[PDB]
Amino acid sequence: QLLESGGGLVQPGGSLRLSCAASGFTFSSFGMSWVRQSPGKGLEWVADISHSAGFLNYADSVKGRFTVSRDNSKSTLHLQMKSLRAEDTAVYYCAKRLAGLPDLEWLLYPNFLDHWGQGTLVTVS
Amino acid sequence: IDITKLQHVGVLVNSPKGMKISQNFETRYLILSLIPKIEDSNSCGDQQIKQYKRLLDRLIIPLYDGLKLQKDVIVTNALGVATSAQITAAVALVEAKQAKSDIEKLKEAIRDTNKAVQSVCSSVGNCIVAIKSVQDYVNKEIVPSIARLGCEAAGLQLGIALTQHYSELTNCFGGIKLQCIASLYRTNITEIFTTSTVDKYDIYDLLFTESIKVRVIDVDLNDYSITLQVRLPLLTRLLNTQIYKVDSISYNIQNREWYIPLPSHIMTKGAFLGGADVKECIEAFSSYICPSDPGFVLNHEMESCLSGNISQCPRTTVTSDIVPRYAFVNGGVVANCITTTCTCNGIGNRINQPPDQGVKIITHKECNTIGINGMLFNTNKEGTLAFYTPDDITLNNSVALDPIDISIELNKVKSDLEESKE
Amino acid sequence: IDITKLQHVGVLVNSPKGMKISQNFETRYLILSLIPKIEDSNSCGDQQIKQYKRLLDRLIIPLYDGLKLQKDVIVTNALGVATSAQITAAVALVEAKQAKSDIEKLKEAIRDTNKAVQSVCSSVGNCIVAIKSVQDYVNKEIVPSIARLGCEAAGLQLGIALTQHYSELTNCFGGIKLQCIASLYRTNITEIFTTSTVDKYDIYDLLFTESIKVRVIDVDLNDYSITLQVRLPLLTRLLNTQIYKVDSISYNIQNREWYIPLPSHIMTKGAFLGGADVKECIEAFSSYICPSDPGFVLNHEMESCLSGNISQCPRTTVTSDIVPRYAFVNGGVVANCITTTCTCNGIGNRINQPPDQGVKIITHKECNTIGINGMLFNTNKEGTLAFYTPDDITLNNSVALDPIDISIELNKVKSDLEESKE
Amino acid sequence: IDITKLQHVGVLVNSPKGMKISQNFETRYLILSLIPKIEDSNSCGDQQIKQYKRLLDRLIIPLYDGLKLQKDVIVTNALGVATSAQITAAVALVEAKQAKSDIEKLKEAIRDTNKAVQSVCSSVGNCIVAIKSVQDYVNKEIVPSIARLGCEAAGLQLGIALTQHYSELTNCFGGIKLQCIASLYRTNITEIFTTSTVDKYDIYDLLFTESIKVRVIDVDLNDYSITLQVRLPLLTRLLNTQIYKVDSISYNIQNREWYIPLPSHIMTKGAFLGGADVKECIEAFSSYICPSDPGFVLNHEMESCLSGNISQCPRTTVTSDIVPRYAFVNGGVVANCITTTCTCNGIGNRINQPPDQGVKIITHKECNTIGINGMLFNTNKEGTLAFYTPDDITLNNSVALDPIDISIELNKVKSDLEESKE
Amino acid sequence: ELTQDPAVSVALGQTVRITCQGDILRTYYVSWYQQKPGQAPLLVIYGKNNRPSVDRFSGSTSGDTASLTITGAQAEDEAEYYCSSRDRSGNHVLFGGGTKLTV
Ligand SMILES: *[C@@H]1O[C@H](CO)[C@@H](O)[C@H](O)[C@H]1NC(C)=O
Ligand SMILES: *[C@@H]1O[C@H](CO)[C@@H](O)[C@H](O)[C@H]1NC(C)=O
Ligand SMILES: *[C@@H]1O[C@H](CO)[C@@H](O)[C@H](O)[C@H]1NC(C)=O
Ligand SMILES: *[C@@H]1O[C@H](CO)[C@@H](O)[C@H](O)[C@H]1NC(C)=O
Ligand SMILES: *[C@@H]1O[C@H](CO)[C@@H](O)[C@H](O)[C@H]1NC(C)=O
Ligand SMILES: *[C@@H]1O[C@H](CO)[C@@H](O)[C@H](O)[C@H]1NC(C)=O
Ligand SMILES: *[C@@H]1O[C@H](CO)[C@@H](O)[C@H](O)[C@H]1NC(C)=O
Ligand SMILES: *[C@@H]1O[C@H](CO)[C@@H](O)[C@H](O)[C@H]1NC(C)=O
Ligand SMILES: *[C@@H]1O[C@H](CO)[C@@H](O)[C@H](O)[C@H]1NC(C)=O
Repeated sequence: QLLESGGGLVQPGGSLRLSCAASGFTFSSFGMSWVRQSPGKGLEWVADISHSAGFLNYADSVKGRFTVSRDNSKSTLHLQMKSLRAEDTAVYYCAKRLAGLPDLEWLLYPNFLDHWGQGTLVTVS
Repeated sequence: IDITKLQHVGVLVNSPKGMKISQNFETRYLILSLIPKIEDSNSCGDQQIKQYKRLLDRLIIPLYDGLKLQKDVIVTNALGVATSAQITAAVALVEAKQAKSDIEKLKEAIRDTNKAVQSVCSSVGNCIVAIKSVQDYVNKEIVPSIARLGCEAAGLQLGIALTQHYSELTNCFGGIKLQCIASLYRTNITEIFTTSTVDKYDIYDLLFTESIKVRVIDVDLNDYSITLQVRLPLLTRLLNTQIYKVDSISYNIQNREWYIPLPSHIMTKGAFLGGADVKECIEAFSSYICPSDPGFVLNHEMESCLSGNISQCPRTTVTSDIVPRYAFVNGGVVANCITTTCTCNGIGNRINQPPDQGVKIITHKECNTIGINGMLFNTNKEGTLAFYTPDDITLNNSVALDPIDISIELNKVKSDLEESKE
Repeated sequence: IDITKLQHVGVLVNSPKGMKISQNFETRYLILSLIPKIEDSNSCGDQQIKQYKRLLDRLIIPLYDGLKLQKDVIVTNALGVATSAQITAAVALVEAKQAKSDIEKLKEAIRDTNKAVQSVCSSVGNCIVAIKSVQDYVNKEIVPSIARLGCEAAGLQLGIALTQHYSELTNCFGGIKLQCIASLYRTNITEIFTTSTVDKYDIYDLLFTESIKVRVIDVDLNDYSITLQVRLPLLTRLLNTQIYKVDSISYNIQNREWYIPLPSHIMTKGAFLGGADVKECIEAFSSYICPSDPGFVLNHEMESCLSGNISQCPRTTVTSDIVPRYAFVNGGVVANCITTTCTCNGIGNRINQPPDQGVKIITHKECNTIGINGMLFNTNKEGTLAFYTPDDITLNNSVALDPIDISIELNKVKSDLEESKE
Repeated sequence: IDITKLQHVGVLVNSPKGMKISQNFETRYLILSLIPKIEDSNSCGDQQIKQYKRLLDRLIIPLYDGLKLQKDVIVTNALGVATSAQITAAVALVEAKQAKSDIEKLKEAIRDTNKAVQSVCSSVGNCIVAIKSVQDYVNKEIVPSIARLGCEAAGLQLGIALTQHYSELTNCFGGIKLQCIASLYRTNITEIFTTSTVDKYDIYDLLFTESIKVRVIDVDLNDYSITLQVRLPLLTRLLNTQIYKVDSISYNIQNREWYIPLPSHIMTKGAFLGGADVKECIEAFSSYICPSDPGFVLNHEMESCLSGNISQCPRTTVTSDIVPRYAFVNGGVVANCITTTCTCNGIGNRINQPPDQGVKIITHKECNTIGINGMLFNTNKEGTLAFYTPDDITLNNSVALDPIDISIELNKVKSDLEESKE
Repeated sequence: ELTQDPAVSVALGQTVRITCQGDILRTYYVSWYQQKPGQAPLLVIYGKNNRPSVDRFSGSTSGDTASLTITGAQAEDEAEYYCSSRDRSGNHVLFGGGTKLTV
């Protein structure tokens, strides 16, 4: 399964909208998840999405400043960026949870991220 | 417990058996979805059969809202009043909120599935389980539905199915016991609700868990779903706990019928000797499976009587032939031969019983053929100790179980008391 | 028993009725073959008729095999204890040993018999009768389905028929009463037991027999048959035994309400003056029918009240709404006129009641129009009035049916006694 | 009633509630017709449905209509014997005679047409409503006769429905409670009788009238119709009436657990401080609804106990865990801390009661966070106020609820008095 | 959050163990992640099972700690390990500092 779209170049306090398309992948049947990786640090947690848009879970700086949107029609996962400051300069991977409708046994675990897309670039000047 | 020297009074201790208690529970969370999923076009009768269900749950969403006493706005760190029967009832319900964010995550998924039972879970031991409404038979009617060619004339089989299922529902939902929930889906608790030490079950253990009280904690109108928090037990074989059933017979005194009024069961637990109320425990082959420790202390008399000194036992007066007059104690037969005819070997050889003796023990093969008011039998062994004849057992404590006699007697005790002081 | 002069206190005896007891039960054998039969060709509904019957059968045979712990190991003509009730119901289990031949002989014939009910009797008593469940309706399903079954007009038709049947079968086969045994097959008792035993009971009598208990003695897992040993009754009118229903009213002492706590029924049997029970019994137009002899002795003070000497009845304080306070004796009115409004020949013409006396009797057309609490009635002409013994009754046996009251009383009886020694 | 200074003995009065009684009764006439109406073609030969009621109503006509006591043949301007309860019932039957003629007038019209419910009214306080058996369900399945292109699978669908409905009928017809009449027709009591005396009903108020007994006055085997004289109440709010729910807590003495055995509920009417009953009542949000006045006088001891005189209260020994031993009275927990593990602000800070005090008062001004034998709770601010320093609170009123124990104890009392004058 | 060793290095062979400890993993499974520097991470151990692509290493969960045990050394394993878990409440995920590994 392949999932990434990329594209981002912004200024502090600006806005952006990341996206990733899960080609060859049951987008509606499987959950979604994003992960942030600072260039000088390890991975960290940002935002979660269920198979449907019913539950949105966020940990953006352990608060709400970003919105990630799910769309089953075009099978793409969109995250809305705004008011970047001193804490978001990193790389972003679009990720898909292992579990899903056919095998729900691991649905309750949101950290079993099966396959990860190529990293996308963001910058805080 | 002293079984010998006790048959001679009419108290017949029976069947030493073990004891098991459900001292701790391993909770789970059942999530019933009262709507089935159809995997082809539409079933034109779904809306109508859905409408029938709307009568039931619509009563339940305000059956909980406006009923909660809000005993715990404090969270397991205007309550008014609430007791330990509710403390444990809602503290276990306090744990529902911490799992509410978890259970809801499954409820978003089970909605779109087409599988009867799913046991998805997070923790190593605990597992939430999803049960759909009639999805078991739905897969067994949608498969024939290809032969019936229709949303109806096909969905009619579904149409009768859910109405029958609705006919099954509202019965135990009209405190629900676990048996009903298993009854709807024809399944059993050892198939879906068994993990780790909560998995290996006997046949008597199976019924005890089905007899526990199941609680409803949430109803979502949009999903037509009900959330049930069950308390699966862990039954430890409690040590030195023998539960002897006790029966009584008509111990005769001067041609009048009397019997010793022991409770339904008696236990010995170390020094503890008091009886029990086993109206709730499921009886096993060699043990009793009790939710709590049912033991309640007896009187001093009924506890001194059961350790011997039969010269202390209560002596009720028989009214109506509910107490027997003869029973098969071991291989031999013990009977009140004054009131019922025993006759020993010869059918016409009606044996005399002295008027001062209550029951005559017929064992040690003195009567190899015994006929109780007719009939015939053959004693084997161990019903006595060499035709054990005890001393003159003089019973002192005559008690009457009706409040009228007690009241009348003290009225005489009150009357002469006034006369006594002069 | 003197009904007259008993109404002067409130012990208000009702109409006599007859008594009937089933002394010598005569046994018959049932064979419930829980399986239909398809006449000609293997249908598409018979695939599932067995599968839904899986649950019921294997919850019976191990429960039965474990049930029959042998209580009569030693033959008729290692036990523990078995009471008289147990062995009396255990010897009846022995009778299946001799009948097993015809039990097997018929069950061999019922393997393929296309008959709803079949009866073959070596003897008319202790005979055997077999029932093939819904096979009678199967004989009705085949008639149209022989032309348009299409596996839908028969397979589903038979499938829903047994599914509804299996639903009811699970209800009354979960110690059974004959009503379920009869009702589940849509037949009455008179048909299933066509002999010279049921064609003799009254219309208000065969309703009693349907309330009798039915045992189970044989279960097999090949034909799913269940063998039922029913104990049909042979009822005797007995003699000199009549049942009086008894009611009480508010005997008023000094503006306080009191009533006499008589049992729900009273029987007289020669010198056996009273005590009765009806909860087990059924009643015909002019006779009660009981399995046992429910009569039990009353207290001597309690019994003397019904014997004619009235000054020794027990007197109970009325709590609320449990004492009628006014009733219509034959062709008359007896009431507590202090508590309830008695008006004579006009709403505004109130009856005055002496406070010292109890209830006041209005009869012999003393008031051609009598109004209970403002509701006028007209006294009949056949009524019997008795104002003699207006001497104050002066009941002295005051009893309380609440154990707390008794316990508190004797504490006073003790606290006033301890210092009496000094 | 004082709630404070009474919590010192483990009596936890709940929130006060109102007392609404059904002082006045409306009257209505349900006229049930257990036979649906079909346009033509015998519903494709469904007349077999008609046979099922013949097993049900045919036994009714001799069950009620064939045999009454005919207690009111005297003018309502031998009778046998009947109490007031029958008389009140009998009077209602006479009221049907005045409206009898109207019953057949509607019965003449209900036999035709196909509307499920009809209503005609003759007097402002007496309207009559007609209900067909399953007509509403019939009203929709008539189209499947042509929409599904078959009388069969529709009449068969009708047959099983009435078979289900007949099973529904047999449940509480095998007294009558209106929920049957509602649930059997699966209907809305607000949609019935369409009266200004029923519209202004709270959900709790509307739930109460679902429980009042429905009577049977007539059966018409020609039309299979049952005429029910249904009674509607007028729920006035009896003023100056407070209902409290009362619980008990283990007021330990010398490590022996006792408690104070209060009734389930306590009421207060100006000065009348007796108990109450709720088993026949209905719980509302802020009031009680009962079809009577359940208030019954309590003992002097148990009445003086609740009036603030707390020395005289009954004091019974605990047997088994039926007393909570800890409860959330107001905000601050009160418990028996030498039987349950009490803590403040941490698990390690256990609380020890003195060997003389019973339950201990705990408040947010004394204990901010409190865990009891496990768990942990912060003390929400509320009205419970301090230990308050009651003096040594001796209870003088041992009360045993075992008739055997009462009988055993007085035997010693009799023994003491027999030698008191020798 | 859960933590682990900052880094560890070995020779070209034998076996290697990677530790993990924190306020979590007592009643929750573990999901060890590797990413070759400059590439997206991969899953190796979800729960107690193993991904088929990984056989070579399976790890071991303990009462309070996690441990992934691997053997050998090739042109692989020159990357750090991330020890991850589900949040205590069930909403977030937690990640530890990468334990840099060289063969
Ligand atoms: C429970 O049901 C399953 C279903 O096949 C069966 O295999 C199992 O034996 C049953 N267990 C008990 C204890 O009845
Ligand atoms: C009889 O033995 C029992 C054993 O518990 C003892 O308590 C009792 O006091 C003895 N008899 C009497 C009445 O002293
Ligand atoms: C019981 O009664 C007998 C005689 O009636 C007497 O000898 C005996 O002492 C009594 N038992 C007790 C414990 O007092
Ligand atoms: C039993 O039912 C049959 C019809 O099958 C009827 O002829 C007979 O009169 C009924 N007997 C009784 C006692 O109801
Ligand atoms: C009841 O009355 C009779 C006759 O008036 C009297 O002889 C008898 O003693 C009384 N009953 C009792 C128990 O004394
Ligand atoms: C009953 O008590 C009264 C006093 O209240 C007394 O005059 C009368 O003699 C007593 N009669 C009997 C039979 O005890
Ligand atoms: C029954 O009445 C209406 C039907 O017209 C229904 O909407 C309502 O919910 C039911 N009763 C109550 C008290 O809600
Ligand atoms: C009531 O209280 C008083 C004093 O507080 C006390 O003397 C009395 O015993 C109590 N009980 C009654 C019934 O008066
Ligand atoms: C209650 O008993 C105690 C000691 O047992 C005594 O001091 C006190 O006076 C008693 N109370 C009453 C009201 O008699």
